[PDB]
Order: sequence, then structure tokens, then C-alpha cells
Amino acid sequence: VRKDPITKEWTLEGGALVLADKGVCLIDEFDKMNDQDRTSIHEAMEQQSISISKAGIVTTLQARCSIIAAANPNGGRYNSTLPLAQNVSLTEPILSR
Amino acid sequence: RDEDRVAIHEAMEQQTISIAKAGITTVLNSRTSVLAAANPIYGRYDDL
Amino acid sequence: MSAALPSIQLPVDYNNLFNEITDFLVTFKQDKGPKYMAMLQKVANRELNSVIIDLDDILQYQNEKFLQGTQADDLVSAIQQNANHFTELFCRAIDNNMPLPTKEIDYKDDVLDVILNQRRLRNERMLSDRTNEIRSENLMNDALREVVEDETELFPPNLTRRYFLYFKPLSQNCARRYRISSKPLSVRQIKGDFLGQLITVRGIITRVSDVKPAVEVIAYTCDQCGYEVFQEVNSRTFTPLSECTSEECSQNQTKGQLFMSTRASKFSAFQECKIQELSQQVPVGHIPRSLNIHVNGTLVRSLSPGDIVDVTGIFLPAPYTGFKALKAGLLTETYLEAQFVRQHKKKFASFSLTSDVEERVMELITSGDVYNRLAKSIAPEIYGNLDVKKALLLLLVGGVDKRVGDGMKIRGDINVCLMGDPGVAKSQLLKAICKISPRGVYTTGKGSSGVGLTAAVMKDPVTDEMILEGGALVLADNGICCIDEFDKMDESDRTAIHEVMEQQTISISKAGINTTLNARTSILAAANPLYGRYNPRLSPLDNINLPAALLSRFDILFLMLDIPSRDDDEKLAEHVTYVHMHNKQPDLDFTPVEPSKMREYIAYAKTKRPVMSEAVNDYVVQAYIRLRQDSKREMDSKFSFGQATPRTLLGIIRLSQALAKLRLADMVDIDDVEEALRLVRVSKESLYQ
Amino acid sequence: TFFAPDAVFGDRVRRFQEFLDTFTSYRDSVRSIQVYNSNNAANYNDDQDILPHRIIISLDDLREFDRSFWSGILVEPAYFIPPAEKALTDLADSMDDVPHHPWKLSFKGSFGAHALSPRTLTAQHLNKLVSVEGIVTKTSLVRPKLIRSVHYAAKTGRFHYRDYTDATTTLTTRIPTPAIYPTEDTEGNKLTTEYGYSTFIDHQRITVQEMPEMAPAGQLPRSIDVILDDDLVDKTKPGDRVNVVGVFKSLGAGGMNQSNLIGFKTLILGNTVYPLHARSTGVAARQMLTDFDIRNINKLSKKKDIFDILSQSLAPSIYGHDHIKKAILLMLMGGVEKNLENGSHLRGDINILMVGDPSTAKSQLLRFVLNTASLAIATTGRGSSGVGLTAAVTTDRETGERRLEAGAMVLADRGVVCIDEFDKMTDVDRVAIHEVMEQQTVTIAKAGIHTTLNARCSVIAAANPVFGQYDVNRDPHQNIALPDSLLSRFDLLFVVTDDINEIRDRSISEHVLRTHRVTIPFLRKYVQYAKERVIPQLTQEAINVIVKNYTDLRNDDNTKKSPITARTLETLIRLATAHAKVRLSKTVNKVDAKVAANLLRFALL
Amino acid sequence: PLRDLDSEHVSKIVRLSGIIISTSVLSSRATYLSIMCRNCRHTTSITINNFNTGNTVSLPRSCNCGPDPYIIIHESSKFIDQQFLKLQEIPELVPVGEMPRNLTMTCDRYLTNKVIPGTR
Ligand SMILES: Nc1ncnc2c1ncn2[C@@H]1O[C@H](COP(=O)(O)OP(=O)(O)O)[C@@H](O)[C@H]1O
Ligand SMILES: Nc1ncnc2c1ncn2[C@@H]1O[C@H](COP(=O)(O)OP(=O)(O)O)[C@@H](O)[C@H]1O
Repeated sequence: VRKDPITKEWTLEGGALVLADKGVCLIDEFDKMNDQDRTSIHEAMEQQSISISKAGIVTTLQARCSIIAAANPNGGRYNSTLPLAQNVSLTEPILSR
Repeated sequence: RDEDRVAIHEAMEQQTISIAKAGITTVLNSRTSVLAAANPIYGRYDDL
Repeated sequence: MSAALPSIQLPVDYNNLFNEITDFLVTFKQDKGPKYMAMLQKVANRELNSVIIDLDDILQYQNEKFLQGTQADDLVSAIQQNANHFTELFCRAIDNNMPLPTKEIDYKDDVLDVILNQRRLRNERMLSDRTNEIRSENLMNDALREVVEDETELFPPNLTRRYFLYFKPLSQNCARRYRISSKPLSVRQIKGDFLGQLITVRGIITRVSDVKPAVEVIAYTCDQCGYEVFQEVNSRTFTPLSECTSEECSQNQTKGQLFMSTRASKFSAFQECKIQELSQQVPVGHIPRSLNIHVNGTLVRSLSPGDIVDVTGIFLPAPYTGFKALKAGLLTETYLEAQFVRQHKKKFASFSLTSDVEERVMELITSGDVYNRLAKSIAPEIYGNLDVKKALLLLLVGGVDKRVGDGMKIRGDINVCLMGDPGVAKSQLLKAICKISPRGVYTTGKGSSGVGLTAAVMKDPVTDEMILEGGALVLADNGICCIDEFDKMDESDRTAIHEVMEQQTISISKAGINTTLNARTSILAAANPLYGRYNPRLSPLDNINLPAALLSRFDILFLMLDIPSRDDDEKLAEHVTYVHMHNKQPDLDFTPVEPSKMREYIAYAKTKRPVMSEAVNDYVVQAYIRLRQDSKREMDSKFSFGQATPRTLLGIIRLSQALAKLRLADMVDIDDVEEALRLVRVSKESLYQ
Repeated sequence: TFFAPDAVFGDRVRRFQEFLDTFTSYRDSVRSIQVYNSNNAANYNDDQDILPHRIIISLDDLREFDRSFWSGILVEPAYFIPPAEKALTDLADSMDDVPHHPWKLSFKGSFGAHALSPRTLTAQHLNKLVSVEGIVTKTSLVRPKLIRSVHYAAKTGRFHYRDYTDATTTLTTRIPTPAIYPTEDTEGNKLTTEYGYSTFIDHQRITVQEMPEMAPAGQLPRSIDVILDDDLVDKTKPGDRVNVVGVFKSLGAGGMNQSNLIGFKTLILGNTVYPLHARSTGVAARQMLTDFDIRNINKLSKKKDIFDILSQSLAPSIYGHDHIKKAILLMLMGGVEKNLENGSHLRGDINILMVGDPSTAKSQLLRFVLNTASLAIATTGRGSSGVGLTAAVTTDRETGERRLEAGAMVLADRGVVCIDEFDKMTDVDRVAIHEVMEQQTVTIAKAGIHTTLNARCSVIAAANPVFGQYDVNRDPHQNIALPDSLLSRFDLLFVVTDDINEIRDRSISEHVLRTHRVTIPFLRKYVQYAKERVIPQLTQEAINVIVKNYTDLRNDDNTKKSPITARTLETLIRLATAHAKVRLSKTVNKVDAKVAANLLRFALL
Repeated sequence: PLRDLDSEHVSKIVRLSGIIISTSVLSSRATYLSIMCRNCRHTTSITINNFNTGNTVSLPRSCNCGPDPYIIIHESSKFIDQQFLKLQEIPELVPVGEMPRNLTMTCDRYLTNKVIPGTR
């Protein structure tokens, strides 16, 4: 929930997830994402809803989105014979989703 | 996270969170009973 | 009309009181010429700008007029309770009786003295002309004078004075005379019921913005009708008048236009300063309050930040409120006005005399062995470490610096460290010193931020703008600064302090600041060795975490290490039990030197600027080679610190030159220098115990 | 004559005679005030040769006495309060009539309908006398308010007078007359105003938020401001928890007036403004000891074994730890305070640490410390920001004046600060805690307001062992994990083990069982009188004991264990004096010294 | 849909759904206000039964004596409450390009506090 441009009352806004509900959410370069976002995506996949507690506004918005992602392997084209989870940075539990 | 992890492990026993930040020192109530599901590491060997 | 704006009588009568005043001034006894005649002449001879009134000598005036009647109405209790009106009335009382000519006005002399003169002169000639004319017509001789005086326009007295009037309230011996006007007060202690009274407060000055001209009355010049137009001016703002008020430009068809002349008008030097609660007086909870103060005329510039002061002034309101919708009305917002200033911790090095005050120095001198006596007399509250204190006396004294004539400077002062842990009460010495020394300031690392020592640029309210406000180092300079927890200060701070031993400098290049401000500060730093305490299996410089770039700057590093000793710790325990048990520590026998008179002695010490003899010079040199060579022949580790870099030499010359000053010297004898070496070797070398 | 007396008013005054005459308790109360002033009036005059005028009135009374006058005040304060005040003024003028003002009423209560919190308020409750509680913020700066004027006039001598009626004067509305500020008397003489003759009355307005503990789960808070005058001014600082009782006004015109959305600014007049206590905030002990209690103490002080009973009274739910409980008492009392002449002061209070495996109740003990503690704020780990600091809050608040907002350790002054997970706390803070604990003061140079402000608080801390359960066997050092000077600053370092035994186990079992199926009340009352009365000073009975002891400690323990310094000695004296307070003795004793010895031993061994 | 409101809906009953961003501090309006002329000393009353934010009713202009003398008496006047809710469309859909638009509400008396922000 963010203060508006110029001078205006505070409007609520969803992330890509809320905005795209029933539709298709398209994200790329997970590896470059700040954890603050990572938790949001994780939550969205987990319970199919984003909860917002700030400021006074308190809800659960519903994002049912299909996530399609583009990710970049750590370093080279094929980083190792080692398994995919080892091949890329993204932790195994987020990947299991 | 760490900072709120402290808060939890102090909360679950005495049910009350205590916040001394700035001009409000309030001690506020959590009567909640936590149900947590952790994820263990490395699999079956962690049982070994 | 009556019954609107009704009348009410009061015990107060100004009519007779004015006359009482006139009897008091210009006719007096206690202090062949009576005090106020002569003083007022020294004002009339024009060498003295301010005229300082005392309520004390007024007390004695009344006990003279009481006895020895007839009964005279009480001035003083009428004075404290109002005090605004009496300035102006007292003022006209004075204006009448003055030595009249009293002497030539020369050339300079001064400006604004001549304008005054010519105003008084034209003031006389007008009357002479009018009476000369009237008498010509006709048709005892008092009358015509009266007529002339009341038909003529003259320069009002208040516009031509040249001098200011201030009051100093009574404490003191007089309070127990017995005889209120000075009860030093907290800013909590001020109820809003005291408005108008003459009150005395004690608190810390802060802020205290730049002095600038404020205008009491404005002069315009019609240029057509001639004349002048003086408008009195009040509060914050005014509207400049136009057209003309001239009696000759009245009722005319065409009014002339006028415009101001800043040379004619009456300006006062205006300075505003805030005072905060002394922080001891604060009730257990809450927070220290703030209070505004104004300063006009002579008292200006007498006040500075980081001062603990008794300010005595007549306390008056000025109209304000918060957001317009926030007032019930009319409120006042108030402020304090400043008549007279009395500073705790009186400030050296500035005093002229050295008149009968030397007497107050002599009780200290005559007993002899001043150096050990004072030494012990710094922070007696703690036991032991006579050496440490022995040096701290020098720190307080300092000197002599030098100027190479080209020129560049060489400090100039002493820099002390106190090492060791956890106990030994190292920081109590620092609360001690920062209590004794004026312009001392106590800070800690995390604590005092990097922005705490450097000066920020912030917009200045009222007078403008964007003034550099510093803290710590700038706030305390020309005097001792004190630091605790000197390890935890991190990095950016250490660079400041690392640089300030070039003295005379900080350089702030950031953002809105290019300035290089001057910090003349002294530094004392209490620090703890690397954890936990001084591991003897580690070399020095290992258990001192500090770089060698910085320590070379410190001239004296006192490392206080604690090894338990059955004999001594008994003595200690006896001391710390004796006090608490008593408040006063020394008995049988020593006399602890009161910090006030001590500060006086040190003040009289800093004045000397001694010079070295040839012999002591050569001795310093030879001993310096031996110290260099012995420091380096140490070579690898243990022991140390090396290398005994030249700053230790200059340091010991400077310590020498300090010890001299407590002899008052100018000689700088050999035992002085030798003593400096003693203090130096004793500083360290306590790590062998 | 004004509008001349009306039998509405006439009856409303006259009927309020019998009460207060019955219940008569007030009739002499007023007298008392008079008395207190008189004596003090005799103190200024003769010796070198005050109180507020409002008297509380219980609403309890009216119900029995007058139903209609009750229901009336509550429902219509405007009409019943000012005649009541009139009556009491008349009476107060009767009590002592000879030597030569509002005399307001409190309205305690016995609330109320009309008991309501600032969240649920207006418009049915509008213009009725309300009881509204909550946090007090942001408060406000006190300003004197001008009421009467005085002027001097030359050449005719004389003087003058004027009166000023604000929107908030009286209670009921009145046809507003602006008086200007009289100057330029007619006939045309100038008027030099004079001060100190012209009276003033102080003025303050504080806004009250709804209670954060009684707050809804989450939502924005909503507050209502209150105006306070003269005697009521400045009573409460921002951050206190306060019950405000007073009228609720509609004052002002709401845009209906100027013909060309928002409307009718509303605020509460007066009236009682009670400061009160709630956990972690705002004093309040208080306490009332009456006649009987103090006697109980006095009787109980003589008994020789009391200390052990007391020390057992803390722990209904906790085994053993008699030594630690003893400690917590000895913190509650705390060695007086001693500020030398023209010199630094030696620390009075005692600080404590607890280290042991979890389940040690270390976090459980502290809450019970908190409850009976009389203050103070609790802090758990991180925690912060600033902990005790004012943080030097930027910016403004309001109009651009830089002001300080006091953190915990400042706000906790004269009290017991708790610290949980004391190890977890960032070193950055610890650096400050050094300054807080021993030195006893806080110093803020930040930007800024540059001041040394005082936090003299007592301190407890519970902190987990370094890694796992290893505390028990592990070395006297490397076990603590938080070197170094901190270890010293704390007067007592107590170690507790969770190591298990079957016997001790059984003995745990039964008490745990019974729990699920010297009274705490009298404890704190026992404590306050003990605290302000009376400080035991120090005696030559004891000193040689603590000296022997101390020297023993250094010499032998420096072989045994660590750390030991002069600090330990200081602590010895504080403990001695504290146990003296427990004994109520006007003096320190040798026995006490032996006690201090004991607990510092179990600290060490 | 909140997105779609024609200008032909003005002063007609319109029903729509959304998500409340914010509700506002209560304010007080006057349903019954007894008035007094200051000079004339005459007394009256104005009772406003229904109102929207108009502003519906202003004090009269006539009791010389004038301009409008009338003083509101606050002790005998009765007041009510007013909220100002502010409704946003569900952030879910369907802006897709833009900052979603909102309308302002006014609730009188018994419609106050019925709603916590966040409640659909
Ligand atoms: N010789 C002494 N005389 C008096 N007090 C002492 C002495 N040595 C130690 N102390 C006590 O030890 C305490 C140490 O306090 P402080 O200086 O703040 O910390 P540190 O021990 O780090 O210097 C002081 O309060 C002081 O009372
Ligand atoms: N001496 C005791 N008697 C009874 N119960 C105890 C005792 N010590 C601890 N407990 C139990 O331990 C729990 C408190 O755990 P605690 O030791 O406070 O955790 P932490 O180590 O985080 O402080 C409580 O449920 C309490 O019942």
C-alpha cells in the first residue's frame, strides 16, 4: 500500500501476482530477486493468496496465477554433472513447487 | 528471520510480547498456540 | 469613559518612589565622591557604555533610611514584582542629573557620540530661539520658560541617552540580613504565574545565535518640511510609514514624502539564547525543558554554548500561539529577558586582575609544594594513582605552544591516555576533570556519533541562515575533551581524532560544507586493552588494539594494570569504606583544594609563557639521544613501544615547559625537565610489576 | 447583577447543601486546604523575617443522596456543575471567612455509562461528562494564558483593569465579547501596561490515543484532545497511561457561520486527569498503606527470620533458588544512593545476571520480577532501536523545534529494567549499556540536542549459555560468551544448572502437580515504605567484615576463578545496605555483612 | 463495476462492490441546533432532518442587528456522527495498465463503524 504520485490519498496495489489472477504470471531471472520478493512468490504458490497487513488495511487478496519462470544456471551453460538443484542457486524447496 | 525469532521463542512460553521501542513500552498479549512445520535437512541421514 | 476600562487603586505609588530614587542616586554614602555621581560621570566622560544597578546597595540604602527615618517606601519589593517599568522610570530619573558638559567630544572619541551631541545642541538652541522670540513681543520669569518648553518639539530623552541600564538581583549575604529576587530556578520551577517578575535561573546555554542589529526606533527625514519622524518599533515586524507626519506637513495641501536613514535610528544589539534544565534538577521521569532568552545592549556576546549559568532577568511575555486553530486565546508564549549574567566555572584565560585575588592565590602558594598539593587535589574522591593525577594537573595547565614567525604552530597542549581494565576507576578521573575544567566536555563513542564531533549545517531560526553547529570537539575547545570506551568508537571517529593532533584543524569536505573549523581541544582518552584484560603472555601493542600511527601522538600513556596486593588493597578498602562512611575523604592530614580557587590558580598559571635555559636544553638533547637509542636497541618486541619518535621529545619539552609554569618560572630549571622524564618513564614500565 | 439569580440556579445550589453537608466528609476537607495554606503563609512571613483549590466529590454519594442530581450531572454537566461549584465556593467562603476563585470539583466516580473509551465516542455521549482512558501523546508545550490586564496612566495616575472570556471559560456558552487590548484610554492619555499585576493562568492541551493493549487486533488508532488548565497542567508526560474524566464539548461554529464538509471541532474540558499504572508504563506504586498495614510491617520488622520467609514469598511456582530470590529482593531495595559533595556519586542499585540451560525459568522468573517491581519496562533481545536513548527524533514535532523522545532506560528511571536473551543483543548496544550501568547516566551528542540525561535504573538480565547445554561442565570463562567488562558491571553472576536427578525429579513432580490444582499483595506495600523510609547509612560494626571478606576474595579467588576488582567491593557495600533495608534498621550491621558475604559466595561458589 | 459509472447514474440509487482502503475519523454534524441572536436576544431553532456534505443548511442572516448575528448554543444542540469511507475497486482486476480508481463515501449515524478497512 503505497502513497500516490503528486498529492493523493493512499491506494492499495497488488504485485504481479494479484493483478494477474486467473491469468498467467510471467517472471524471469529468479536468481536476481531480493528475498523480500522471494517470500512473496513462495507464499503465493503455497496458499494461492497474498495477505497484506499494512498499513491499517488488512486482507488476503487472491492470486491463483500460473507462474512461468525463466532462470539462469549458476555461471556456465551447464555448471556441473551435479544435480539441477546443485546446478542452480534457487533453493530446493522453492523448486519443488 | 532472527530478530523476530527471538520474539517468538520469548512469546510462546509467557504468551506476551514486550515492545520497548521509542515512546511506547507496551506489553501486549498473544494467547496463541503455535503449530509449526519445519523442513529437515539432507534427508534420512539427519535421522542417522 | 468610566465603568468601561475601570480604575483600580493599588498599594503601589510611583509618584513618591521616583523621588525616592532621585534621593538614592547622586546622593549616597557607602561607596569623598558618592558612587553614582562619579560612575555616572565616567559615563558622561563617555568612556563607559553600560550602567549597572544593584539591589544590594539599595538594601543598604533602606537600612540607612529606616533608622534614621523617615520611613521610606520599599523600592526593592516593588522592583522584583514589576521590574519592567522601573527600567524606563529609573532611566528618566538618571537622565536629569548628570555632569553637564562634561568634556570635549574631540574627533574620535566616537561616532554616535557626535550625533548625540549635536542632537542635544540643536535641542538647546531651539529653546533659546523660541524664548528669544517670544520675549520680544511681551506682555515670574519661570512662566515664559514653561511656555517655550511646551510649545516646542524636541528630541525626546529616550532617543538620546547613549547608555543602557541593567539590574543585578540580590542573593546572598543580604538574604540572611535578613531581607527572594534571586532564587536560582529550574525551568520546570517556573510556573507561568511569574510573568513580569525579575527572576534568576540556572541552566545550560545551548544554541545562542549570532548578534545582530535590531531597531528600537526608526528615523525618517521629510526633506521637504525638514524635521524627522521617529517611529518606535515593537515585536517582530513593522510597517514603514509614508507620506508625512510633520507638524508642518500636516494640514498642508501637499504632504511631503519621507525615507529612512539608518544612521539616525536607534539600534540595539540583539542576541537570543536558549537554556535547558541542568539535568540534575529534572524530576525522576520526564525530560529537560527548554526556555528562550533575549539579550540587548552591552550584555551581548557574554554567553556561549555548553555553559552552566545563572541568568538574572526581568521575565516578560511576547505574543504568539501555535496553528491559528490551536489557540483558545490570548495565551502569551512568553520568554526571558536578560539583565545580568553570572557564570559557574568562571572562564580563564580572560581576567584583567590579579587585584587582591592574588591573595586568594597566595594561601595556595605560601604553603609551598604547590605541584604535589594540587596534584592530590584533583579528584581526591578516588584513592591512589598520585602519578596519574600528578600529570592531569599538567594537562589542565597545558601551554606554551609556539609560533615560528613565518608562521606555523606546534601544539601547545598535552594528550593523555588511560589504559587498563576493568576496574581502577579510570573514567571517574574524567568525570572529575570535565567537572573541574571549564570548557570541558564528556563524551563516549557510541555514544558521540561522527556527526557529533563534526559540525552540521542547519538552518538557523530567527537570524539566518544555515549556521554550522558542531559538537564535542568544536563545542569543547580551548579546553579539555574527554573520551570513554575509546575502543568501540569504530573508524570514522578515529580519523577525526587522529587528525586533531595536528591541532587547529578539522576539515569537512562533505556536501554543503567546505569549511575548515578550528579545534584547539585537548584530549584525554580512557580505553580498555584487548579482551579481557591485558594478557601478559601477549606483547604490548598486541593487547593494545590501537595503531602506532595514533599512539605516537599521545605524549603520555598511563597504563593502569591491576595485580592483587594484600597490603595495599587493605588501604584501598579502608578508603572506600571510610567514604562512603564519611563524605570528606582526607584527614590527618591534608587540605583538599577547592576546585574554584584551584581554577583560579591554574588561570593565573596559564599567563606566564616560560622559556628554557641553555643547560636544560643540552640536557634535553642528550637525554633524547639516549632515549631514542635505548628505545630502538630494544629492537624486536616485548617491552617497547618504540621508537620514541620526535613527538616524545617535543612532548617532554612541552611537559617540561608545563611543570615550569606551576613554578611560574620563566627559568625552566633542570629539575623541571628531569621531572618530566620521570613522569614519562613512570607512565609505562608499570608492566614489569 | 448579570442576568439576576434564577430559582433554577437557586434550587440547584440550595439542593446541593444537604449534600455536601451529608456526606459531611467534604465540609472539613475544604477546611484542611485552608489550613495548609495558612501554615505556609505563616512560613513565608515569619521564618525568613499553595495547594490547588479543587476538592474531590464521589459520584457514589449522589445515587443514595440525590438521584435526579446524579442523573442530571452525568446527563447535563452544563447546568448542574457550575451551580455546584458556586455552592462549594460559598461554603469555602464560610469556613474561614475572616482572612483575605473557582474552587472546582473533581467528579471521581463511580462510572459509568459513560465509562467509554476514545474509540467508541460521540455523538450520543456528546455534551455529557465522560471517562476516557488511554495513552497520552503527543502532549504539548505549556503556555500562560492572559486573563486580566492592568495599565498605568500618566499624568492622571490611577490604573486600570480588564477581563477576558475565552471560548473555554466557565462551561456553558456565552455571547462572546472581544475586548481588544485596551490602550489609548479616553480621554486620550496613553497607557503603559504593567505586568505581574495582571494575572495569568497556565494552559495545556494533550491528546489521548486509545489503549494499545486494549486496542483492536490491528487498525489505525484514533485519538481525542483534551484541554487542561492551571492546577491540572503538566501532571502527565507523554507516554503515560491516563484516565481522563471531563465534559465533552462541541465548541465552535462548523462552517454554518461563514456562508460561501468538516465541522464542529470537539474536545474535552478538564477535569480529573488521573495518571495510572499499566504493565511497563508510568509509575505507579502508589501506594496506600492506611493505618493498619504500616503497623503490620512494624510488628514484622522485629522478627529475626523474616528475610527467609520473604525470600520464599516470591516463588509460589518455583523450586529452590532461594539464593536468587534473595538476590531479587536485594535488588528491589538497593543500597540507598549517595551523592558526594562536589564530587561524583557512587552507584546505589544492584544489577543481576542469570545464566543456565533452558527450562531454568530464567525467562519465567523475570515476568514475576516485572509484576511486583513498581515499574519498569521489559526489553527482550533485539529489541532496541536505541534501547535507552532519546534517539533525538527528527524532525520538528512540532513547528520545527528539535526535541527528545525518551527510550526505555530513561523512561525506566528509578525502576527495574528486564533484559531477556541478554546475549543476543548486538554489541553496538552493549557499548551503551556500559555507560548506563555503572556511570549511571546516558549521554546524547547525536546531531542535535546535546545533553547528558539521567537513567539510574536497576537491571536484570537472563542470557542463554554459549552453545547448547554445555554451561554446566564448561570452564569459568568461554562459558559466558559476552566479555568482558560487562561480566564485571553486573554485581552478581548467578549460574543455574538443569542437570537431572531422579530424587530431585520426584520432588519436582509433586509440586508441579499440586500447582495445577507473605501473600504477594502485601509484598510491594512492604517494599515502598521500606524504600523511602529509611536509609540505613553505614556503621563501623560491619566494615572490617567486608574488608576481610573482600581481601580474601581477591587473594584466594584470583587463584580459584575470576573476575575480581574494586567493583566487587562496591557491590559488597550495596548488598550490606540493602539487607539493612530489609531489616528496616536505621543502621548497617555485621550480620547483614555476613549475609552479603553469603550470597556473593554462592555467586562465586 | 466501479470502473463503469455513467453520468446518467447521478442522483439515482446505484449499487456497487469493492474493497475499502480507508475509513476516517468520525466527525459531528448537527441535526438539531438551537440558536440565539446576540443583539436581538431572540431565540430560535433549526432542525435538519436529512442531509447528504451539501452543505445542507446555514444559519440565517437576520435577527441591524446584522450581518448574521445568530449564535449557536452548544448546550441544547444535539449532534450525530459521520464517517467518510473511501472505496477502492478490488485490486485484482481489471486495470492491468493503471492505478485503480476509487470513490469517496459518506455514512451517517447507524452506518458508522459497521466496517473495518479491508472488508470486502
Ligand atoms: N582508588 C579508588 N578510590 C575510589 N574508588 C575506586 C578506586 N578504584 C576503583 N574505585 C571504584 O571503581 C569504580 C570503577 O568505575 P569506572 O571508572 O566508571 O569504571 P572503570 O573501572 O572502567 O574505570 C568506581 O566507581 C570507583 O568507585
Ligand atoms: N523451578 C521450577 N519450578 C516449576 N516449574 C519450572 C521451574 N523452572 C522452570 N519451570 C518451567 O519451565 C518453563 C519456563 O521455561 P524457562 O526456563 O523460562 O525458559 P527460558 O530458559 O527460555 O527462560 C515453565 O513452564 C515452568 O513451568
